[PDB]
Amino acid sequence: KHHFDLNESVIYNNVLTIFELFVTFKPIAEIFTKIDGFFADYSCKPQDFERKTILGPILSLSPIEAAVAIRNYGDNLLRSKQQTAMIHESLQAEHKVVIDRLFFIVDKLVRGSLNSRTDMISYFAHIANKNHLRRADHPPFKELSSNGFMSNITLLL
Amino acid sequence: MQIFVKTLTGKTITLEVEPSDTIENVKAKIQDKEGIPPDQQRLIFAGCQLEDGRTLSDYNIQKESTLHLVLRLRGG
Amino acid sequence: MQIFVKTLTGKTITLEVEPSDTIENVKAKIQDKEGIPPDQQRLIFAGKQLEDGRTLSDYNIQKESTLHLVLRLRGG
Amino acid sequence: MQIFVKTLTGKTITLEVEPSDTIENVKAKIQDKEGIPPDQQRLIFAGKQLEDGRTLSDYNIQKESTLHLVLRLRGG
Amino acid sequence: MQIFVKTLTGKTITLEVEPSDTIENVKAKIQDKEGIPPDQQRLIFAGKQLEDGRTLSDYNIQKESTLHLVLRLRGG
Amino acid sequence: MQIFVKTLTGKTITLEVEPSDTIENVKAKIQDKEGIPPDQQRLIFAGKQLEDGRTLSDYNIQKESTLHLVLRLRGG
Amino acid sequence: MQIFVKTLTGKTITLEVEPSDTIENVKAKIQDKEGIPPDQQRLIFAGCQLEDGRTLSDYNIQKESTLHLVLRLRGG
Amino acid sequence: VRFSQPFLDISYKKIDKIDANYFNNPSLFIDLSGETRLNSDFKEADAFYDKNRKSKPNFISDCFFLTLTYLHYGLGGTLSFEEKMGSEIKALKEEIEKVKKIAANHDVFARFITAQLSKMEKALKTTESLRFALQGFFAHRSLQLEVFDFICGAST
Amino acid sequence: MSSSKRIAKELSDLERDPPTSSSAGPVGDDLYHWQMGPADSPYAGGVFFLSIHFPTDYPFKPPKISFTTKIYHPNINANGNICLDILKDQWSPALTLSKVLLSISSLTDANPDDPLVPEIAHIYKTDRPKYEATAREWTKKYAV
Repeated sequence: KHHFDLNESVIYNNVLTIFELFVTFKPIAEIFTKIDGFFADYSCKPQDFERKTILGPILSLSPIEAAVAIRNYGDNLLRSKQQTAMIHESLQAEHKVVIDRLFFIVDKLVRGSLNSRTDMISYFAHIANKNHLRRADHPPFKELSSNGFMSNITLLL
Repeated sequence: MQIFVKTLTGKTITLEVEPSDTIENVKAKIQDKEGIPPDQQRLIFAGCQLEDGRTLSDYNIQKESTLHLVLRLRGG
Repeated sequence: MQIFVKTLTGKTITLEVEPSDTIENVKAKIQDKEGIPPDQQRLIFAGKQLEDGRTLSDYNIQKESTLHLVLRLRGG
Repeated sequence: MQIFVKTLTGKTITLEVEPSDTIENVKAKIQDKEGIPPDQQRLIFAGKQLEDGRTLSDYNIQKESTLHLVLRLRGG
Repeated sequence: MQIFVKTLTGKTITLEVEPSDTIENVKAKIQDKEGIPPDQQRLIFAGKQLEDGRTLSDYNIQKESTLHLVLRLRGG
Repeated sequence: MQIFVKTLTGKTITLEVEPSDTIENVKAKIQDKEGIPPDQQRLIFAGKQLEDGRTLSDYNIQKESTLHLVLRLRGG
Repeated sequence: MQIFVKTLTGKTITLEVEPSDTIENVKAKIQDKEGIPPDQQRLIFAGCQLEDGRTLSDYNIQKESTLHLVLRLRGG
Repeated sequence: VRFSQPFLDISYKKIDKIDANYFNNPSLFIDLSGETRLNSDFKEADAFYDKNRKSKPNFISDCFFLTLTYLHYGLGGTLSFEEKMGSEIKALKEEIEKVKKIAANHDVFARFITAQLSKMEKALKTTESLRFALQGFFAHRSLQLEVFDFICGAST
Repeated sequence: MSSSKRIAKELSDLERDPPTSSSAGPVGDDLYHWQMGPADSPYAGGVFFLSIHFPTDYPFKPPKISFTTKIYHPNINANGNICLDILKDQWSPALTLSKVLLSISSLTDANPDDPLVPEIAHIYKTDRPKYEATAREWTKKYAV
């Protein structure tokens, strides 16, 4: 409540660092996986895994988000190959940085504890099996998880 | 047994079917795997349409046969 | 009236009829063993066609004359 | 002595039980709320299926032992 | 004073109580006279579920009246 | 079993029955004259109800006992 | 004979109907006078809906009776 | 409607000019399909057509009834047609602040949204124009006076 | 002049002979404002709260009755309307409130020709298993 996109380069870095301190401590990791709001609802809306769980607000960051691209490439609609390649080479480095930063999270998350790694596997699997509608010719995009999110988690795991 | 079907874009979603099952019976197993209401369920086999109420064994559709999930002028 | 009938592969049955009966009633002694639906009631007689709806006096079914039963695959 | 069991979609549930309860009895205590066919009984403890004929006692089931309700076994 | 309490089986028991007694007291008497747990007990009078914190005089319960007792809970 | 029947206005018919029959079979001799559909098969017997689906041994139809046939106006 | 029906705005379009005619039979005489496809044809009489296949004489709708052309949450 | 007032004279002398038996024969120019009747059914209507079994052409009588027919199917339809317009004006204004109460802080989606209400304010000014224009010519007392004169004469 | 004298006796008939699976009487103090799912039915485990308002002509008119507990039945909507053919066709003056409660207890047997909720009526027509499952679902949901 208080549009968590990748535009505000002075927010998401702080949000990531907020988890960065917790993830370091081994006693924190072994029990971080069993908290309130970690799992989403049992019958949660597929488009509601974005804003109704723990991780969903932090790893959903990806350049594919509509407004970021509207601001960058939609500003200069008739840009040539080099002009858009400028946006690419500008944003891909930030993308690589965030990917590596949150992989550091998930590594200790898996290396938290036995129940921790079981919980993370279950948490991914549950989001997966509720997205089979993605493979249709005209899938219900408004009823499915944003492809930025389900694509980010792919090369992450 | 199992049979095949393909859309315009080339995707090949298989689905188990039974000789007793009618065309609407199999089309009921379509929106589950593609999210398509049967109001637009349009089936062509061997260039000929299929009757709505008729059963699977009404078109001699053997095992490992082929369907063609085509669409009418509906949607959009 | 004993009229023989044989399928494509060579299997045959022994069935009884009456001279003034109908081919569907003769067919009614074809679904007694296998249970062949009337929609597939195909009769072949020496390069011609025998419609199901007519009678035995119109099909000139003689004594111990073998007819041809072939599974119908209608549709078009 | 109630036990927990989770489905493929993960519906946590409770069911009071006894050491002598047979596995099929436990399954019969499931379709009350889930409406599952008991013939497709498939219960998973410690990565093992539960021998339906036996009871819970031959398994080292303890207080609030977790189970997995994976009984699709489909089908269609 | 004596009143009538009916369980789900239709079993009628006469309970000799006083109007000043609370419904909790009545449920304790029921558990003493049959062993049935009081948390499962659901008393019905003229289509009204009663409260253990309240007494018989509160709901105009006269003697020789009929009370319907309802049980619940199962094997999970 | 001669059982009389009379409608609201006082018109009556003379019909035959058997002691082991069913009320719908008794009704089958009620649509012989008017052609009354079975959906309107209403029987009235001394302030009670007589469902159509039962038999004459359950309706205790005595000898020359008049029943009541009233047009049904169901709906709701 | 002729019967009545009214919309939400109060207009009273009459239309001849026949006792044999079904509810869809009369509703087929609706889009002609108001241009409403029977997909939304919703009829209420005396607060009770009418079954689709049911005929006119299935609701004792006498001459000079009243219908109520109401609409569902469809259209727009 | 102008052809009516001569035979609808305030002296009321041309009453016999319009035949009251004009609906004895079947129609000649006006439609009766779906034409509900006053206190008779089609079953009596078709029989009574024949029951007379005989037809003198006259423009006047045809024009008189065509006048009422166009009255009902015409501006009679128009008044109800605009009867929902006043509700439609409130409906259009209902979303006017609904799409403005949102955070309008986009780069080009904001420009598209502003173009989405640049036409909407013209739409409001047009719906209000229609609502305040249909009302005035209804308030054109001369025209309505003529119409009401025709109503009175036809009733007579 | 005539109205009240029937209600008191029809009510005291409860004390004279209590019913099997029901209980009646005034909901509060009003005379005209009066207040158990069958085992062989998915309603089992359900006991119901009822709203009753006798009309001024109750001895000569059927009393309208409403539900307070939601149910899943074809002949019942959310407004508790009862498709009892007695009340609107042959609600004789001699029919007791107890007899009316008995006819209600007959609702159990569903009438398919009176599809107050046709969505549930077709399910009763072919989908009895899920019908009985959902009836118990709502039984445990509302009619505790």
